[PDB]
Amino acid sequence: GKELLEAARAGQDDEVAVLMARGAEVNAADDVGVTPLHLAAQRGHLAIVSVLLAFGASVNAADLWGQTPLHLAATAGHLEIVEVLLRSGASVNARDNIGHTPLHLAAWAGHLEIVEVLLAYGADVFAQDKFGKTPFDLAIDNGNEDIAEVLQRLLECRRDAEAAINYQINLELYASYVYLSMSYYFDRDDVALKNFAKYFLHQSHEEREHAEKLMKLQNQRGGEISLQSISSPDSDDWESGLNAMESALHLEKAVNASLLRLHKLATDCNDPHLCDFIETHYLNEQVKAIKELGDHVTNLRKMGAPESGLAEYLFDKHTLG
Amino acid sequence: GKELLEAARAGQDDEVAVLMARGAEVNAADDVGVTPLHLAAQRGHLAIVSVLLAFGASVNAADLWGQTPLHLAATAGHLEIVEVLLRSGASVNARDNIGHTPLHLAAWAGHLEIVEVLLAYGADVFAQDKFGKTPFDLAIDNGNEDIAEVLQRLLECRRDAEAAINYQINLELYASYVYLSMSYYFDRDDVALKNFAKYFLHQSHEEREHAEKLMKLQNQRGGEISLQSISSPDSDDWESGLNAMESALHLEKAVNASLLRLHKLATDCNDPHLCDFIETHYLNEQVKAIKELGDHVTNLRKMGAPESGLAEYLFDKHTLG
Amino acid sequence: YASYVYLSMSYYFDRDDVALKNFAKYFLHQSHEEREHAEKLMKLQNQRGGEISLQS
Amino acid sequence: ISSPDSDDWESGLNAMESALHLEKAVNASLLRLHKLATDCNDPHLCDFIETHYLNEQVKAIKELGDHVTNLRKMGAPESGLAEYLFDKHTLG
Amino acid sequence: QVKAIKELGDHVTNLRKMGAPESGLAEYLFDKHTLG
Amino acid sequence: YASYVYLSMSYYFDRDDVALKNFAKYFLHQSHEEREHAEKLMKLQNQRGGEISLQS
Repeated sequence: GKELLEAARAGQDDEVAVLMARGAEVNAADDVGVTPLHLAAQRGHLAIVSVLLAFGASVNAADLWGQTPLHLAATAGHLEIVEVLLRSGASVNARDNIGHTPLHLAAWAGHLEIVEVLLAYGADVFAQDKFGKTPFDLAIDNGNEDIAEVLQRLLECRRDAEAAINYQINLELYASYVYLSMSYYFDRDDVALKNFAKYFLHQSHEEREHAEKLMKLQNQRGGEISLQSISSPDSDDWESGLNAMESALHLEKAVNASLLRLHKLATDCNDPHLCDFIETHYLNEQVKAIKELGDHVTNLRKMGAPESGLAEYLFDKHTLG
Repeated sequence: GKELLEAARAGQDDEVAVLMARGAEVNAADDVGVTPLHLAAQRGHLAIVSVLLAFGASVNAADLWGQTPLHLAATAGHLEIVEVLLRSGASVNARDNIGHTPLHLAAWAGHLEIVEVLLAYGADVFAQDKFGKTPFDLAIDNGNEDIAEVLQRLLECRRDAEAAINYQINLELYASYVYLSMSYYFDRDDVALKNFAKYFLHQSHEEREHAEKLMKLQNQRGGEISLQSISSPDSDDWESGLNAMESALHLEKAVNASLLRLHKLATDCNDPHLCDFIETHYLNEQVKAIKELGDHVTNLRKMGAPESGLAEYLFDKHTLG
Repeated sequence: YASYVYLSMSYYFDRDDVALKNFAKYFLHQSHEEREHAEKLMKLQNQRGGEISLQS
Repeated sequence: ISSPDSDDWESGLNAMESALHLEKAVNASLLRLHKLATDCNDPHLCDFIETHYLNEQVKAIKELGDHVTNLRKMGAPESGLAEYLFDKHTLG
Repeated sequence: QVKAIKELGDHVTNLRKMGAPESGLAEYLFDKHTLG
Repeated sequence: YASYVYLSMSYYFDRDDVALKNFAKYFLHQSHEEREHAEKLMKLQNQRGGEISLQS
C-alpha cells in the first residue's frame, strides 16, 4: 500500500519486484503526490521504472508541484529512462507551474543527448515559460554552449524558410503584374493582335493562383505572411511579339531559379513536407512553361519575325487561336 | 533463463517475483516441455500464475505429452486457477494424445465446481476420446455420482429437444395434408364453391413452409432430422363449409398447444435461442389464425348456414373472394 | 411419396458435414414438381366424377 | 486489446478452424451474459441479446463448419489446387 | 418421365467418370459446374 | 492597391488564431472585384488612344 515507495527510493529493485508480484498499489499517490515512478526517475533506476510501467503505471502523473517523471528524468541526466518514457507515451510538452517543459530543463542542466532525443520526439524550440524565456535563453545564461548552438541552428532554419516563402510570394505577384502589362500592350490599335493579348491575360491570372497557393501554405505552417511593395514592369513598350515572348521566357527562368534555391534551403534544414510541396506543385509547371515558350520563340524566329508582318499575324491566327 | 522454474515448483512466489522483475524467460520451454505455468498450475499457486500471466505467458502451451495448464489445473482441483485461466483465454476443448478434454479430467477426478465452471465456458458434454468414452462414462465408471447426474440432465435436455422438433415437423406436414384434402373437397361438382377451395389450398402451402423452417432450424442446431409416416386425414367428406371451418379451427388449436409444450420444454432446459425462435416465428401466427377462423365461423353461423344455401354462396363470394 | 423422398434427400445435403448447396436446391425443386404432378391427378379425378380417397 | 496468438496461420484450413473456435468462444460468453440477465429480472437485456446476437452466432458457426468440411473433403491442406479452387469457387 | 430418366442417367455417368464417390473435388466441382 | 489590401485582409482571417472562414471568403471576393474594376479602366484608356503607364 505504501511500503513500496521507500524501496523504490533506495533502489531496491528486487524488493519492489517481489512486493509488486504480490498485489500492491502501483499508482500510489503519496504525502506530497510523489508516485514511485517519480522517485524511480529522480534516481537512475531503469529496472524499477520498467517493472513499474509493465505493472500499469501512469507516465503523466501530475505532481503537487506540476512535475512528471519526464521532467525529473530530463533534469537528472539519465538517457535510458528518458527513452523508455518517451516510448511509453510521455508528453514532451507538459508544463510546470513556472511553465517549464522538459526541453527547458534539458537545456538548463546541459544534457546534449537528452536534448537530441527530446527534439526528435516533437519538443518545440521556441516555447516560453511564465517569465518569458525559451530553452535557448536558459542555455545561454548558464554557459551550456552546444545546446545553444544546436538550438540556434533550428531557430535560424525556421526563420530563413519563412523569409524565402515571403520572397516567393512577392516574386509571383510581380510576374503576374508583368504579364498584365504585356497583355494590354497587344490591345493598342497600333498593335492589333488579339490572341497574344488573351494568351498573356491567361498567364497573368495563373500567376496569381500560384501566389495564393504559397500564402495558404504559409498559413498552414504557422508562419507570418508579410506582404510588400510590387515593382512596376521594366517596360511599357514591348517592341513586338517575339521580344515579348523572349521576355516571358527569361522571367519564367528567373522564377524557376528562385524555386530551386528555396528547395535546396528546405533540403538543408530537413523539411520533407516543404520539399514535397515544391516539387509537386511548382517544379513540373516551370519545365512545361519553359518548353512551350521556347517552342513559340523558335517558331516565330523561323517564320521570319519580327521583320515580317504576316508572320506574327499568322502565328496569332494559327498557334494562339 | 532456467532458474525460475524450480522456484515456481517450490512455490517461491517472492523469488519468481524478484527474478521476473529482472529480465527473465517467461515462455521457457524445458527439458520435457514443461513451462513454469504448467508447474505453477499442477501445484496450487495462484500468485505465481497471476504474475506469470501479467508478464506474458501463453495459456495454450503444447506440452510434449499434449497437456496444457488447464488440463493439469482441472485434474488437480484448484478452482481459482481454473477461473483465472478461463478468463485469460484457455481453450476448453483442447485434446491430449488420448484425446481427453479438460471436462474429461474434471469428471474423472470428481470436481463438481470445476465441472460447472467448465460447462459455463462452452465445454461440450458428448465429446469422446480415442477409446470412445464421454465424460459421463469416466464419471460413472469411477463412482463420481453427481457429475454423472448433472451431465445426464444435459444429455437428456438435448435429446428431448431434438425429439420435440421432429414431432413438430411431422405435425405441420399432417396439417398441410389435411388442408389439401379440405381444398379438393370443395372442388367437386356437387360442392361448387371455388373460393373455399382457393382458401384451403393457400393454407396447405403455408403449412409446408412452416415445416421446412423447422427442418432448417434443426440442421442449424446440429441435430438429426428423422422423417416419419404421415397419417391420412380423418374425413374425405367435410359435410359443409361451416363444418370444414370448425375442423380447421380445432386443428390450429392443437398445433398451438404443441408449440406451447415445446416452448415450456425449451425454457426448462435453458435454451434462449429456441425460445426466441418459437415466439418470433410461430406464436403470433397461431393467434392470428385462430382469431380469423373464429371470425369466419361466427359470420357463417349468423348468416344462417349450414341449413341455408345463399349463406355459403354469398360468404364465398364476399368474404373469401 | 416421391415428393416426400425428395424433400428428405434435399435436407440431407444441407447438414454441415455434407456441405453441398446445389444438390440441395436440385432436390428441393424436384420435391415441388412432384407435388404439382399429384395435384394434377386430383383435379383429373374430380373432372371425371370419381372420389378421391387420400391415404397414409 | 491483446494481440492475436499467431502471426502465421499455417493454411486456409487452419485459419478457418481458428475462426470457428473463436466464434464458439464468443457465443459462450453471450450465453453466460444472457443467463445473468435472466437471473436479475431484466427483460430488455435478454430481448436485446437474443434479437441481435444469438441468431448471428448460429449462422456463423454453421457456415464456418461448412467451409471446414468442404476444405477437408477436397483434400486440403496437403493439396494445392484444393485451396486454389475453394478460393475461386466458394469465396469468390 | 423419359426426360427425367435421361437427365438422371447423365448425372450418374458424369459423376462416375469424374471419380466419385471416392473423390472429393469430384462432387465439389460437379456441384459447382453442373448443378449451379 | 485596393485589391492588394483586400487580399491581405482575407488571408488574415485564415490564420488558426483567427478562425473565421466567411470573413475570408468575403474579402477574397472583394479582392477579385477590385481587379476587374482596374482592367475596365485599362481597356477604357486603350479605347481613347492614350498610354497606360503602370507603377509600383
